[PDB]
Amino acid sequence: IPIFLSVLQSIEPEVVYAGYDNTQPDTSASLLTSLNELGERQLVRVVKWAKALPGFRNLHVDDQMTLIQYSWMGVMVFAMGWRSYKNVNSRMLYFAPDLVFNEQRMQKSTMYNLCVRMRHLSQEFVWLQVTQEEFLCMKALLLFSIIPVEGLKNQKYFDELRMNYIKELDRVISFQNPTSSSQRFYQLTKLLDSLQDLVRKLHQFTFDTFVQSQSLSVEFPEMMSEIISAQVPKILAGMVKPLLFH
Amino acid sequence: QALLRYLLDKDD
Ligand SMILES: CC(=O)[C@H]1CC[C@H]2[C@@H]3CCC4=CC(=O)CC[C@]4(C)[C@H]3CC[C@]12C
Repeated sequence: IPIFLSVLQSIEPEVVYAGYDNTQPDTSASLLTSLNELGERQLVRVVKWAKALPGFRNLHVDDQMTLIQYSWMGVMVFAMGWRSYKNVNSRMLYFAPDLVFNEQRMQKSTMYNLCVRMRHLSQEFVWLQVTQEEFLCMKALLLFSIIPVEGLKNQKYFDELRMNYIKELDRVISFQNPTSSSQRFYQLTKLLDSLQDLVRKLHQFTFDTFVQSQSLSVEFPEMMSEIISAQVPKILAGMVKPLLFH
Repeated sequence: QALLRYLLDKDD
């Protein structure tokens, strides 16, 4: 029987608005700047959520910092894919209720191909018929998806806590025959593994946009700037290890 | 000190 389902339901963040003026003519600068402002305010809620995930605050605070710095992109992309599934049947990217990317905005963004990939992630939710309960378990697992090559300060406890949430995904799938449930577990964890390559490409584009912030007129708010500076160079340099299920 | 550290240390 699932042990964390009611917890994950209760601690799930409410939706964040971008504050975008949709009457203005879109530019790549306005669209990327708005996504960064949305990211900043989502990050505040991701931190509060992670702190309420049982066991997370029992890691060394340095490990807590590291995991949030590594995992915010995956958590936020995955949540956006779910919103796109639930609100627009994955036909557009529902970054926020007031910031929905249609094809025109994907093109104007200067990251069209990455937007297409994020829409294909969203489409996987449709084809797999991902349930809310699966989604919440999968999203919690994304906090545990990347570690330093040299390990965490409390790596043993992290390993055990990660396995506890892997077992929870399995418990939820079974709660909702064993052969079909093992196949379901394979499908959902393969989906999470596939997200790792997309997240890496998004980290590359983030770095490039950050380096070019002034020339592009794309502003990064303070905590996004801090967290990108803290780990995106290390991610690009090969200093982190994705943890794959397969 | 970091903004992220503030958010991790604060109440809520
Ligand atoms: C400006 C920029 O470099 C872009 C490249 C990928 C983008 C992110 C892509 C995923 C994403 C989904 C959200 O719902 C919040 C905003 C974020 C977190 C985006 C913020 C802006 C980013 C970082």
